[PDB]
Amino acid sequence: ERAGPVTWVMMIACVVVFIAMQILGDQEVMLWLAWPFDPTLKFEFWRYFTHALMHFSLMHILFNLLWWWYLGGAVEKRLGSGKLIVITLISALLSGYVQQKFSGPWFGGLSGVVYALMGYVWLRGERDPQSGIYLQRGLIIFALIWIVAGWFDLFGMSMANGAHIAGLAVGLAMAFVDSLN
Amino acid sequence: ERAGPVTWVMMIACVVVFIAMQILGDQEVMLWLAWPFDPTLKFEFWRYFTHALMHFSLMHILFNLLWWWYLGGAVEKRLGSGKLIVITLISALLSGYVQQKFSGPWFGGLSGVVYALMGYVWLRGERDPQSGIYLQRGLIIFALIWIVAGWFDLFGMSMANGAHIAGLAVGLAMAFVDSLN
Amino acid sequence: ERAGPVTWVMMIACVVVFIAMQILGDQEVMLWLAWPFDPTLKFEFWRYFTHALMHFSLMHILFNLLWWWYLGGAVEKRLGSGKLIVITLISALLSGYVQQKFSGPWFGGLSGVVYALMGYVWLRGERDPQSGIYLQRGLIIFALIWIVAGWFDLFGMSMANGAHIAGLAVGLAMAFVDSLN
Amino acid sequence: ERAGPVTWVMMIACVVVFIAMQILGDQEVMLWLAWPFDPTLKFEFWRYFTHALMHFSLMHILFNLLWWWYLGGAVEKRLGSGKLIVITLISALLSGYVQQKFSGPWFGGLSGVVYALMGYVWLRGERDPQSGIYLQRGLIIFALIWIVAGWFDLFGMSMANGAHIAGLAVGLAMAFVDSLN
Amino acid sequence: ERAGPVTWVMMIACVVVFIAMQILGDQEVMLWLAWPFDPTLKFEFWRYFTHALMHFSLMHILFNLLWWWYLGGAVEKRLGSGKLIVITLISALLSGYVQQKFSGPWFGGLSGVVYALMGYVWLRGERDPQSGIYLQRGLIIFALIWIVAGWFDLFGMSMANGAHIAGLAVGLAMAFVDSLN
Amino acid sequence: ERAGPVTWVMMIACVVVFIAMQILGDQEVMLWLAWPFDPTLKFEFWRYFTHALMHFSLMHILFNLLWWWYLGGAVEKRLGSGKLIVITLISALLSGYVQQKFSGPWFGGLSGVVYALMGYVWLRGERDPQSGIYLQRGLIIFALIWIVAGWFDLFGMSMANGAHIAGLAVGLAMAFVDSLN
Amino acid sequence: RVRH
Amino acid sequence: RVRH
Amino acid sequence: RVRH
Amino acid sequence: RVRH
Amino acid sequence: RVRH
Amino acid sequence: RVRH
Ligand SMILES: CCCCCCCCCO[C@@H]1O[C@H](CO)[C@@H](O)[C@H](O)[C@H]1O
Ligand SMILES: CCCCCCCCCO[C@@H]1O[C@H](CO)[C@@H](O)[C@H](O)[C@H]1O
Ligand SMILES: CCCCCCCCCO[C@@H]1O[C@H](CO)[C@@H](O)[C@H](O)[C@H]1O
Ligand SMILES: CCCCCCCCCO[C@@H]1O[C@H](CO)[C@@H](O)[C@H](O)[C@H]1O
Ligand SMILES: CCCCCCCCCO[C@@H]1O[C@H](CO)[C@@H](O)[C@H](O)[C@H]1O
Ligand SMILES: CCCCCCCCCO[C@@H]1O[C@H](CO)[C@@H](O)[C@H](O)[C@H]1O
Ligand SMILES: [Cl-]
Ligand SMILES: [Cl-]
Ligand SMILES: [Cl-]
Ligand SMILES: [Cl-]
Ligand SMILES: [Cl-]
Ligand SMILES: [Cl-]
Ligand SMILES: [Cl-]
Ligand SMILES: [Cl-]
Ligand SMILES: [Cl-]
Ligand SMILES: [Cl-]
Ligand SMILES: [Cl-]
Ligand SMILES: [Cl-]
Repeated sequence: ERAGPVTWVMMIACVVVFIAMQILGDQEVMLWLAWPFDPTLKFEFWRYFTHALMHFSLMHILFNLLWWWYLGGAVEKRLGSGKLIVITLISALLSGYVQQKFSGPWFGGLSGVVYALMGYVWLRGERDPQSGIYLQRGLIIFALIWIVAGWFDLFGMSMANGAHIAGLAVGLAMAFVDSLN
Repeated sequence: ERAGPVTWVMMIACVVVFIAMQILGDQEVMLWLAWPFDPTLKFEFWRYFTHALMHFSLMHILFNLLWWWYLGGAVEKRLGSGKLIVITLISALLSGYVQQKFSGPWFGGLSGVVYALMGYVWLRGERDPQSGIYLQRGLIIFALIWIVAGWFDLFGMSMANGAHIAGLAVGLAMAFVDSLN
Repeated sequence: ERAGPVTWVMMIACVVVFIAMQILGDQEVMLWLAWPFDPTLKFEFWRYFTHALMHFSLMHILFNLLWWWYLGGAVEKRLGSGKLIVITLISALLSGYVQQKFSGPWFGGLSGVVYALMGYVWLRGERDPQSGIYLQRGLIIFALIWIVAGWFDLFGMSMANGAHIAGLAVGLAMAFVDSLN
Repeated sequence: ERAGPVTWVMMIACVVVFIAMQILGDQEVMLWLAWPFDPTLKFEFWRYFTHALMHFSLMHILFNLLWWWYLGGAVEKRLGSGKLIVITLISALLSGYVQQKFSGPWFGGLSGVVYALMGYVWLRGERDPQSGIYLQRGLIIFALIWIVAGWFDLFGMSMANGAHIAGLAVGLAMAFVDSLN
Repeated sequence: ERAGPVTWVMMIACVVVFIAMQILGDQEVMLWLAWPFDPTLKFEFWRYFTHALMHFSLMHILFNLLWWWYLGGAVEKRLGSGKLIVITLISALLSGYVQQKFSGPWFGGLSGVVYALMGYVWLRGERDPQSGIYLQRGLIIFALIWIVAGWFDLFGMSMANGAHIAGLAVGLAMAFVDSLN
Repeated sequence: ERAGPVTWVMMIACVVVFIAMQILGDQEVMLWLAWPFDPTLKFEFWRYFTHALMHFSLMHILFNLLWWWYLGGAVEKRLGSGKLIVITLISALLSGYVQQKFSGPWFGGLSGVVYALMGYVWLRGERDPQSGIYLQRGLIIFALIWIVAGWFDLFGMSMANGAHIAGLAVGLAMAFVDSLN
Repeated sequence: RVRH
Repeated sequence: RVRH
Repeated sequence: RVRH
Repeated sequence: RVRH
Repeated sequence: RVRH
Repeated sequence: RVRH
C-alpha cells in the first residue's frame, strides 16, 4: 500500500534539504553538505554521503525522487529496510568517490543511488527470480532511456558522469553478489 | 474504476477553454473569462470563478489537470460530488480574490483549487482518518515539492502567488472544519 | 501484469535506434532509416515504416514510448498481438505518406502510430464496448490535450502535421471498420 | 554627431511605454494602446498607431530600437524630420491594418516601421543615389537576414507576419514614389 | 584610436578569470575571489573588489565588457586613468557591500561598476558639459533599457539587485561631487 | 567606406544558402553542400569548401557574418582581395578536414574561416606592424572570449571543435609565413 | 504578461 | 499570447 | 531541421 | 545559485 | 544533430 | 557550475 520507512525518510530528507537550499541559497548548503573540498573537512564523515541529498532544480529533484520512490520502495518491500540502507550507503559513497576523482567535489543528487537501484533491481530479477524482486519490462525501457540520457548528456544539465557509471556498476555488483547461493 | 462527474466536467471544461484559447487566441478568451478588470464587469459573476479554467501552455494545463484528476477524483469518490463542488467554488473565489489584490486581474489556472485540494486531502486524512480519505505518503512528498516550487518560483513561469497561498489556506481551513465532530 | 511481445519489441527497437543515433549521430541513422529521399531508394521497402523508429531528443522518445506502452499494451492484451501489428503497419505507412507529401522526407517518430492508437482505442470503446477495450475517461482528456498540442504546435518542436492527421484518421477508420458486426 | 528630434522622441516614447508595461503590467498597457479590439474603441484614433510603441521583452525592444536608431537617424539626417514622421505614420497605420486583418488586434512593436525603413532606405539609395541616403552593403546583408528571420519565424517569438509584409511594402512604395523626378 | 591601460587591464583580468572559471570550475574560483563568506576571510582584502571579475556565462561576460569598454574607455580618454581607477574601486566596494547585505556573498560581475559608469558619464555630461564627457543620446536610451532590465529582472538570470542600485547611486554621487566648481 | 568584393560575395552567398535552407529545408541543402559523406561524392570538389556556407539558426549566421564582415573587410582593405580569397580557401578546406576526422561530415558554418581570420589579423599585426593590419585591443578581448566560448562549449549549440582548432592554427600559420621578410 |  |  |  |  |  |  505505501513506501516503507527508509524510502520515506530519504524523500523527506531530500525535500528538507531542497527547502534549505531555496531559503538559505544553494552555495551555503553546498558548503555544509558537499564532498570534502578542502583538507580541513576530510573527517566530516557525513560529506561522503550527503552530496546525494542536494538537488538544483525542480526537474532534478522530481525525477530523482520519482525513481527512488519506485525502486527504493520495491527493494524495501521485497528485501527489507536494511537492504535498502546498505545499497544506499555503498552507492552514495562509491559514486561520490568516482565523481570527485573525474571532476572535483561540486556535484549533487540522488542519481548515483538511483542508477545503482536500476542495475540492482534489474539484475537481481534476472539472476535470482526467487528473490521476489524484478524490473517490469516497461520500466526496463525507461530505465534504459534514463541511462542513455545520463551517458549522452540529454538532460540539458551538466552530468555527474563518474557518479553515474560508478552507481550503475555498484548496483550490478551487489545484485551479482546477492544472487549467489 | 473512473473519475466521477465533477472531476470529469472540470477536465472537459478546461480542455474546451484551452481549445478556444488556441483557436481564438488567449487575450480574446481572457476578455470573456478573467476576474473583472473594469468596474463595468463587476456583476458578470462567472468571472469570479472562470479564471480557474484558463491555461497558458501545454505544461500549465497538463500538470494542473494531472493533480486535479488525482485529488479531485479522490475527494469525489470518498466524500461525494457535492463536496468537490463546494471546495472548488470556495477555493476558486478566494484564491482569485487574493491574487487580484496582490497583482491585479491578469491570471489564470486551476492551481488555487489544486493547492486547496492538496491541503484539504492531506489534513483531512491526518485529522479525520475515519473519513476514508488521505494523501498517500509518496504523494505528500510530491505535493510538498509542488508547494515549494510555486512558492520559490521554480516552474519557469510567472506565479500567481496570492492564489497559491489563499488556495492552500482554504483547503486546510475546510479540512479543519470538516474534521470537527 | 506486463507488456506483450509486440509492445515490447517496438520499445526495444526504438531504444536500439535511439542508442545508434547517439553513437553514430542522427544524420547517419536518418540516411539508413528515413522515408526514401532519392529515387534510388524507392525499393528499400523498410523505409516506408522505419521513420517511426527514430526519435530526436529525450522528451521526444519518452513521451512517444509512454503512450505506446499504455495504448499498444492495451490493444495487445485485449485484441491480441496480430491486431497491434496491423494497426502499427497501416498507421506507420499512411502517416509517412501524408507527411512526406506535405513536407518531404525528413521526419521521424512513433507519433503517427500513437495518434492512430488514441483514435482507435477511444472509438472502438465507444462503438463496440463488448470488445473489452476502451480509453478511460481521464486518459481521454490527456489524449485530447496531446492532440491539441500536436495540432497547435505547443511542444516546442517542429511538428509532423501530416503524420499526425493521417495517423489519427487511420486509427478512427480502423475502429469504425472493426466495430461493424 | 547625434540622433535628431524625431529619432529621439520615438526612442524615449518606446522606453516610457516599456517602463509602464513593467510597472503596470503588459495587459493593462495593451488595453490603453492596442489597435481597437472592440467597436466602442473605433474613434480612439491613437490606437491605429500606438501598437508600434509596445514591446514585450528585452530582446524585442533592444533590436527594434537599434534598427530604428540607425535607419530613422539616417532618414532624419539626410531627408529631414518631416520625412521620418510621414514614413512612421504611414507604416504604423498600414502595418497595423494588415496585421489585424490576418490575426486580430493583439500585437505590438516598432518592426512594421523598421521593415518600412529597411525597404525605404535601400530602395531610395538604389533608385535615387543623389538623395544622399543609402543602405551600406554590410547592413543590406543584416537587413536581409532580419527579413528572412521575420518571415520564417526564426526569432523564437510569435511574429506579426501581416505587419512585416505590409511595412516592407510601404517602405518600398514610398521610396519608389520619392525617387520619381 | 584605442582603449587606455585601465580599460584594457580590466578586460584582460576579466577574461583571465573567466578562463580560470572554465578550466578550474566556477565554485573553485568563487572560493578564492568571492566577497568574504566566512569570518576567517575578513582580512583577505582583495575579496571586497574581486567579485567584480567573475562572470558566469558568455552573455554575462560579453555584455558587461561591452559596456565597460565603451564607458570606461570614454572616462579614461576624457578624464584620465586615475579617475577610472577610483570610480572602479568605489563602485566595486560599495556595490558588493549592498549586495551582500540584501542577499549574501554569492554574486559576481562587473555590472555594479558598469551601472556606476552609466550614471557617472550621463550626469557629469549633464551637469558639467565642459568636462568633455557625455553619454550620447542613443546610448542614453540603451543604458536606460539596461537599467530597466536589471531592475525588473528581464535578463533571464538571477540579478544582484543590491549591487545594481548601489552602483548607479555611486556613479551619480561621484558625478555630482565632480561637477562642483 | 565599404566592404570589398570578396567580403561582400561571401556574405551574399551565405544569405542565399540560408534562404535556400529555409525554403527547401536544411537536410536537403546539406545533401548538396556538405563535406562528402559517401565515397560516391569524393570528386564533387565544391563540398570540401561549401560546408562553410551553411548556417543553422539566426544567431549562427548573424555572429559568423558579423565577424567575417569586420575581419574579412579589414584583410581585403589592407592586404587585398586575393589575400582574403586564399585565407578563405585554406581555412575552409583544412578546418573541414579536421572536423570530419574528429566527428564526421555533418557540420557547417563560416567559423573555421572566422577563427582563422582572428588568428591571422592578430598575429600579422603583432609580428608585422608595417603590413597596416592589426586587431584593435578591444576586439582582441572579444575574439578571445569567442575562442573560449567555442572551446568550452558556451554557445548553447553543438560545436565543430576540429574546425575551430584547425582554423585558428591555419590563420596563425599563415600570419607567421606572411610576416617573414 | 500573465500570472500562472 | 501576443504577436511581435 | 527535422519534423517530429 | 549565483546572482549576476 | 549538426555541429556548428 | 555544478554537476547533477
Ligand atoms: C531529516 C533531515 C535531514 C537533513 C540532512 C541532514 C544532514 C546531516 C549532516 O549534518 C551533520 O550531522 C552530524 C551528525 O552525524 C553532526 O555532528 C554535524 O555537526 C552536522 O553538520
Ligand atoms: C463545458 C464548457 C465550459 C466552457 C466554459 C464556460 C464559461 C461560462 C461563462 O459564460 C457565461 O455564462 C453565463 C451563464 O451563467 C451567461 O449568462 C454569459 O452570457 C456567459 O458569458
Ligand atoms: C531490434 C532492432 C531493431 C533495429 C531497427 C531495424 C531496422 C531494419 C531495417 O534494416 C534493413 O533490414 C532489411 C531486412 O528486411 C535488410 O535487407 C536491409 O539490408 C537493412 O538495411
Ligand atoms: C513621451 C511619452 C509617450 C507615451 C505614449 C503616449 C500615448 C498617447 C495616447 O494617449 C492618448 O492621447 C490622447 C491625445 O491625443 C488623449 O486624448 C487620450 O486621452 C490618451 O489616452
Ligand atoms: C591580470 C590577472 C588578474 C587575475 C585576478 C587577480 C586576483 C587577485 C587576488 O589574488 C590575491 O592577490 C594578493 C595580492 O594583493 C595575494 O596576496 C593573494 O595571495 C592572492 O590570492
Ligand atoms: C552566390 C550564390 C552562392 C550559392 C552557393 C553555390 C554553391 C556552389 C556548388 O554547386 C556546384 O557548383 C559546380 C560548379 O563549380 C557545379 O558543377 C555543380 O553542379 C554544382 O552543384
Ligand atoms: Cl507511498
Ligand atoms: Cl563528470
Ligand atoms: Cl478516469
Ligand atoms: Cl502574485
Ligand atoms: Cl510492462
Ligand atoms: Cl508538416
Ligand atoms: Cl545618438
Ligand atoms: Cl500574423
Ligand atoms: Cl580598443
Ligand atoms: Cl539581490
Ligand atoms: Cl559595408
Ligand atoms: Cl567536434
